[PDB]
Amino acid sequence: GITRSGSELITTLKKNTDTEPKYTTAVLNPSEPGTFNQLIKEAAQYEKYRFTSLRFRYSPMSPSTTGGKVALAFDRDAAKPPPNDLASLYNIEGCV
Amino acid sequence: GITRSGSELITTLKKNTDTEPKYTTAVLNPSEPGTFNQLIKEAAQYEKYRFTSLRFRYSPMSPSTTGGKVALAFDRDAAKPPPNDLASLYNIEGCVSSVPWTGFILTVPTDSTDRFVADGISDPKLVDFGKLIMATYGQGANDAAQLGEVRVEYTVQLKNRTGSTSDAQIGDFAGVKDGPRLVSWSKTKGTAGWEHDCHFLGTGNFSLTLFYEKAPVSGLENADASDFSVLGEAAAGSVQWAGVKVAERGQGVKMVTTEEQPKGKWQALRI
Amino acid sequence: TRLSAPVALAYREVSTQPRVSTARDGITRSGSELITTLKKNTDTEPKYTTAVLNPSEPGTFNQLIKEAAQYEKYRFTSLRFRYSPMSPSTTGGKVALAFDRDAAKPPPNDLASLYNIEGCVSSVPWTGFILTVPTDSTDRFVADGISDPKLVDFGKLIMATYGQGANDAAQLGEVRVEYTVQLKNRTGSTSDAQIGDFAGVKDGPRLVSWSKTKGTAGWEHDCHFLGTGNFSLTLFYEKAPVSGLENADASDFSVLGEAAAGSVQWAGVKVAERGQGVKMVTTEEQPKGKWQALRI
Amino acid sequence: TRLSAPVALAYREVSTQPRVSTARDGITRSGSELITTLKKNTDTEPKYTTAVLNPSEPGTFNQLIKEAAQYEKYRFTSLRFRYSPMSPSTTGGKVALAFDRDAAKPPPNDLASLYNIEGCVSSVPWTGFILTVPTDSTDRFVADGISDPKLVDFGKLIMATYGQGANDAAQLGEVRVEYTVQLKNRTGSTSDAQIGDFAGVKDGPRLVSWSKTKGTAGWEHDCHFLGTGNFSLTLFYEKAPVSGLENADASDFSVLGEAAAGSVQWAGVKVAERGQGVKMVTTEEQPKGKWQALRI
Repeated sequence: GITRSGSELITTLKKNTDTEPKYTTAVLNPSEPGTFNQLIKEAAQYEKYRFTSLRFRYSPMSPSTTGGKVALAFDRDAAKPPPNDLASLYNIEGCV
Repeated sequence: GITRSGSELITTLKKNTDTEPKYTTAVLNPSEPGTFNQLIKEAAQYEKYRFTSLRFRYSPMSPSTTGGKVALAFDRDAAKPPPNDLASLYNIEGCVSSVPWTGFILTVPTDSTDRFVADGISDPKLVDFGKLIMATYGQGANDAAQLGEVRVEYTVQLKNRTGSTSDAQIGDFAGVKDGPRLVSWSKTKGTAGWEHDCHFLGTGNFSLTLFYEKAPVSGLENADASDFSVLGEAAAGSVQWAGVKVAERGQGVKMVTTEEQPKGKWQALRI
Repeated sequence: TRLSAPVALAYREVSTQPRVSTARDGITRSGSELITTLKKNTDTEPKYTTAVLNPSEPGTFNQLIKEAAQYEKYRFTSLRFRYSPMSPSTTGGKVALAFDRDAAKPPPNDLASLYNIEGCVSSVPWTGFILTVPTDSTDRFVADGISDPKLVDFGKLIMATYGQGANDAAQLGEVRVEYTVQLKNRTGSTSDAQIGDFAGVKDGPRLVSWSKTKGTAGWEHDCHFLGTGNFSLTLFYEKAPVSGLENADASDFSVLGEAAAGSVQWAGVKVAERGQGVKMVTTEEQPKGKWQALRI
Repeated sequence: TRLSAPVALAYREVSTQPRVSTARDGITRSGSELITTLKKNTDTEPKYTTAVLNPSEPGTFNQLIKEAAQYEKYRFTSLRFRYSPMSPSTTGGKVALAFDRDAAKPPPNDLASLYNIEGCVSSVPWTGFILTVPTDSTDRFVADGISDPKLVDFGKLIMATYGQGANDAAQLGEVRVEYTVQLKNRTGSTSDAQIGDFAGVKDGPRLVSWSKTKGTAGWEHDCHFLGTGNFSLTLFYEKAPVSGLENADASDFSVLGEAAAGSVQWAGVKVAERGQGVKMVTTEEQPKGKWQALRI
């Protein structure tokens, strides 16, 4: 048994001129290179996990004169394709 | 902060058929590849530690008809060289010895001070918690090849946190080296020319990649490694990729250039 | 009735903690040390290995030597030797421990005489036994130079092995002292580095024992080391010798120096078994010079 | 009211008995030692004499060094220095004792700074005073080689004298330690003979401190001896030096050897006051060789 806490960096979002959302997903498993860059090394030594706590912080980097929007949502199914319209995106529980 | 108890295999002691006892040491630091094979990965991401509980175990592997003895002592000064005579070893505090065919334990009292995870260039008296001394002596020619295995059952408290240290030890021929201390090079002039040979401080399957700016005298060659297989091509401006299996510390490979400090680059990994 | 025989016996040895204390006249130190490991002897007659019982004796004591350098007299209030087997139960021969109260008399020459010594115990190599020697109430001077061993030394332990087969364990066991000494008086701390010339002068702990032997090339002086460990030996020749320092039967001998008039050598000898040493050759019996043994 | 002034004060000093005892982790040794005797200084500015507080320091401790050679860590549970006057009441000037918790910082340069040190006591040369230094609960490694003094040394005592007249007592007093150390851990007895090359390597008790200084003839290496007593110094030159060993400011210096490639010298230096030493000259900065200091 072991309990660890961390704060990784998933990715940096990019501008999208088109008014339709452009999605970029990130599967949430400890042994996922796309999501975790440091937890993978210690997850390779274990074969089970349980996320006691979990949060996703968006830290702005753009000037104050940039429009558009940025949305973070959590889909409890890791195989479902990302939604195809804004309404479906906002229907996801907890989307902010 | 993170507490990580566990148990790991340091090495397996081997027959000492000669008369002088043989001493093998393993510095007790979480970043030492000689003693740790799994806690090193976790300690790469932390820059402080404290051994809440430490203890060593000897598991027999030899027949019941094996002579000689094996000893296990802990020295709190990681800088001191290994003892020179058996009496001094047996004078160390808490030194436990027994016949090879029976197992024993050695509990190490631990203090409540924090030390920086080793970087390889700092004073051992400042970073390391101590070292372990394993002695084997008094074995005849009819004894088994292997006597037993030494293991460490610990409980460490890694503190703070930082950027993960590189898993591969990149370096440069006769120059700078970065990453975990997996290998160490040495040079000795010879008939053909300057001979550069590396020694693997850890035990396991490695992967050594090399790059020659100028054509060397000879390519990678087994020196005393258990297994070996090169898949490159020695030549000017080429790279040689090799896989070396190490059973005991100090085994490695070699090369020849005839030019001291040749221009190139090497990479070591524990696959 | 029935009495079984194991394949082997395992003794667990843990380094205990010395018990030091202060008395009216001095201190009373108790502890345990390791003398040596007995080796196989595939011959009927015994082969001996001696260890003089006296604090400040590097061969016998390793830690009590330092604590006895600050004191002048001693009295072994209780000492006792123990044997730990490390050989299977299929090893023949025997192991004998005896305590000779005269520290100069050479070990006996035949097995019959070895058993006449009072208190001589013995047993099979694969079992442990203890030899406890009665002590007395006489104070003796800690060894400091060339003096009669009858006057300073308390005694001498004798360890013998014999009767082992050809295909037997290389080493049979190891002896271990268990003393309780009474150090008395006090003095300025004394250095530990035997120093003396070739005319029979010695000043310090007994680390070396020279021995002349006439030869065709010249008188050969053999520097036998009583202990086992790493030593250094500086020599100063007043007259040019036949040869410098050479490795006689020791292990890992290295010398930095030259042989000539007024020259000085410096040999880092290393000893794996008590008795090994180096040698030198000169044309002059009892040559003029100096030497200095140290435990480095 | 009235307060008389004697012609002189007599302190009776009797060598007490060290109190050794055994604890769970090690031993607890109490005792008293003599550091040095202060000398007259007929100048307004101070003249300093330092003594590093650490067991296995030959300059400071004479008997605790031997008892600390068997142990690895220490903790001064209680230490305190005392001053015994041996000068009449007609001597001017002053005597100052201070304890610098940093063992590498050089002694101050002016009297004003000397009095800013915490705990700095002082008095007239003809009366006795005690400086008691608060201790802590941190274990430190007994000195074993070249290491940062911040990490191993507990501190450094500083003794200063100044303001004495021309026709005053030659020596004013003498300092005396009174410690209670807690030695812990344990290890095979370590030899007492500093050994190291000229590249900055040292292994053993701090008996010597080399110091380069560029000169017209070549780089001069001065072998300053931190203690006071009889020493021996073996040197090995790999390359022929400009000159061998010469007496710089010590007393009774004698050397048996020659200066040349591969040659070895052997100097029995004698020191009457801490800091005296010998010297040698070479044309190569950081020369290749070895040296070995010993207390013989």
